[PDB]
Amino acid sequence: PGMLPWPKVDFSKFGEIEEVELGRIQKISGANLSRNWVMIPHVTHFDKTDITELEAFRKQQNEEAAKRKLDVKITPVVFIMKAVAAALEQMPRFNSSLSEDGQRLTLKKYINIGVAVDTPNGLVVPVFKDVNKKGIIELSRELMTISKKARDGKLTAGEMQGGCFTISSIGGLGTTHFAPIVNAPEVAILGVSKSAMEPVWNGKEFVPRLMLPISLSFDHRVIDGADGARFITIINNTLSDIRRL
Amino acid sequence: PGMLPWPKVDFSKFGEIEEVELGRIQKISGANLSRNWVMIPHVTHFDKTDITELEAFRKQQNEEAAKRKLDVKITPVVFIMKAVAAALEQMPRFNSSLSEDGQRLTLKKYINIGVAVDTPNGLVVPVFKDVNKKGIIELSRELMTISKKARDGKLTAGEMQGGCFTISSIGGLGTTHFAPIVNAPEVAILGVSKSAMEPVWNGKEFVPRLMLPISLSFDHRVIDGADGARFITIINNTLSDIRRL
Amino acid sequence: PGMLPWPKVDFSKFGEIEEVELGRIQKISGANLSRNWVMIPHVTHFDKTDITELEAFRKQQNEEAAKRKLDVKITPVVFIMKAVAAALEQMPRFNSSLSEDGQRLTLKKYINIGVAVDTPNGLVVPVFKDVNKKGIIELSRELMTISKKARDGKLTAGEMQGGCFTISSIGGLGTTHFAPIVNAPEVAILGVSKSAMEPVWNGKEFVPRLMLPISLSFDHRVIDGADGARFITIINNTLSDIRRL
Repeated sequence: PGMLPWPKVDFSKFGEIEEVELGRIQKISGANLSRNWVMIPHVTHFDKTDITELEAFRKQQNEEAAKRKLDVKITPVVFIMKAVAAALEQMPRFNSSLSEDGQRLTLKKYINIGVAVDTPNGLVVPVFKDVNKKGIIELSRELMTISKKARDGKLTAGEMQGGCFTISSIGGLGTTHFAPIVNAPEVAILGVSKSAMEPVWNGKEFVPRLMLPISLSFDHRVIDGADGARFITIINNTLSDIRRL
Repeated sequence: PGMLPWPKVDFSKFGEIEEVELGRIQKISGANLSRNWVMIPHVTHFDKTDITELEAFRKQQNEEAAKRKLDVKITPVVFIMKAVAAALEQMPRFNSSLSEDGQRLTLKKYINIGVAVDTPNGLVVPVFKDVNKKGIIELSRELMTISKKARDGKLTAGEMQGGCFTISSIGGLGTTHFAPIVNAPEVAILGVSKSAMEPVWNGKEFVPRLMLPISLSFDHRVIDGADGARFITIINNTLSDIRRL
Repeated sequence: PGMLPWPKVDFSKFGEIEEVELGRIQKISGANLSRNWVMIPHVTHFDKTDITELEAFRKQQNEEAAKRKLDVKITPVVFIMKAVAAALEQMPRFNSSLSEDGQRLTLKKYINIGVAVDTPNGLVVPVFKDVNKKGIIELSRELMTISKKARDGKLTAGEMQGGCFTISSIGGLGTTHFAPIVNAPEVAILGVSKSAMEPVWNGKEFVPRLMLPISLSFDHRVIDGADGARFITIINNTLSDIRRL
């Protein structure tokens, strides 16, 4: 059966209205999203990762970077970048793009990661190159400089190209979890919500642990439920074990 | 390329079957859902609101009205309506409708909220007008009257029109969270699941708090992840903080 | 409004790539998933079930079976199949298939449940017949036999036919919840994620209980949000109360 038309409602019948045009950016984003939504069968996995010791390590490295006057503040998302990059090395089918006809998968041998950054004009997604080959200090410096560029609205078209995977960390603003949409032509996206201290069973008692909620949405034409579970688990375990750089 | 047709299966070869036609209302709603699903890219945010003090206030107020013979029962969802109405005031992009070509956004000044009400014929969505201009007692009287009209199956078409936003509260029947579908031409819907006592860290120890799980699905063509996080946080904090009316 | 086409990106400008043709099985699977995603408006419910006593009962029964030389190991998923089968008996609208034009619902009087099993070629879903009429021991035998057959790539066409409902349990690989896609022409699917010991309020304190997270995705044209909650609640209550077989 044919599709019903979009509702044609005279909203003025119910009170005052103001009809505004969207910005070109929002029109471009909306068009891309409408395409991706129908072409990409979405599955979303949820998980929680223990970052108690990572956070202690981050604070340690932040004082030791200040003593050396290195001018760098390590933020949690840099660790997530490296964990995602290491996971893309272990399961390379997540580092891929599916052709339009669904018949051919392009496996990428480079690892670039887009990171959503909030601006006075909304979230934009700069792409960072060779994340798997860069350290925490270097990536923190790039993120600071480019996020500044984003807030000042002078981001370059080139600086948003070449992504293999997107991270969208919104926990500084809220949510305990969320289910993002895949940023085509990538096949997966990681959402990050607000960490919370939770009682966690150690086998004999509950102890307080800083738990970070993460989510993974993915193109189900490429990734099945089992591999999605393997992938998010690798990111979980990697983040809960990282204590170098 | 072209979509695979719907599966054709002779179900009678596995056992007894009975083919029934969908009701008149289910056919219309099913046609709307098919349209809304493919043209609205959904993101769903999850959150949990501390309603410990609010529930104590509600019961106290229900006692006050009882021992003064006011014949009004304050249910939790009326507080949710007021918090949503305050959020729609503070973030008016959520109180809007997108045109069918996705080019222009109608910002509504009035605030009417549809509230899912369960009936022997399933969930229906009566619409309550001027929620931002009505108190808790008045809205509770309206809810009592309309829910009976709904449960008795007497709702007119007018009583279901003009919605700006929908609340679907199913926690009385179960779920710890869920991801509802947006009710076009609205751009967001709040889901409400079953509250539970949870241990909540206060900086030194876990204390029991009554936490209410809520969810927000929204039209990603209109709302990005950052604004969705701001919005569900406003609903969260506003709801938790109510001590009046 | 015309749909924007798939992005045309020269990925070789960012680094080395390898283009691989999908296998036939993977092509068909994607085609089936692409159709299901656009024609089924998905809602997903989440829940957690207390399996503390069920697990001690399964462990006790697996010990009795070995001590009685019954030579059968009982896995958690057979209990879930029977709980789903009982839910399908109690809410027969979930045991159904919607017609291609969305106008007519085929109610099924037989109860067959597909169970996702991992293979060298990914998850596949053999179908088990008359789950509501089979005991726990008998279903475990079929599960063991057919799971090995699936891993060997030896499933017959008949062993995949007749499904009424799918259970997809990925908790041995990770996730705390997930949102599966409905396996058309069925109307719902249950996802099962990793169990965890959690603090559960008993009225005056928190006690550790083994909580199993489950999720229910369903065709919203058939099932409304309230019936979805009733259904996941029945599975929850039945699974958390089983002490026989």
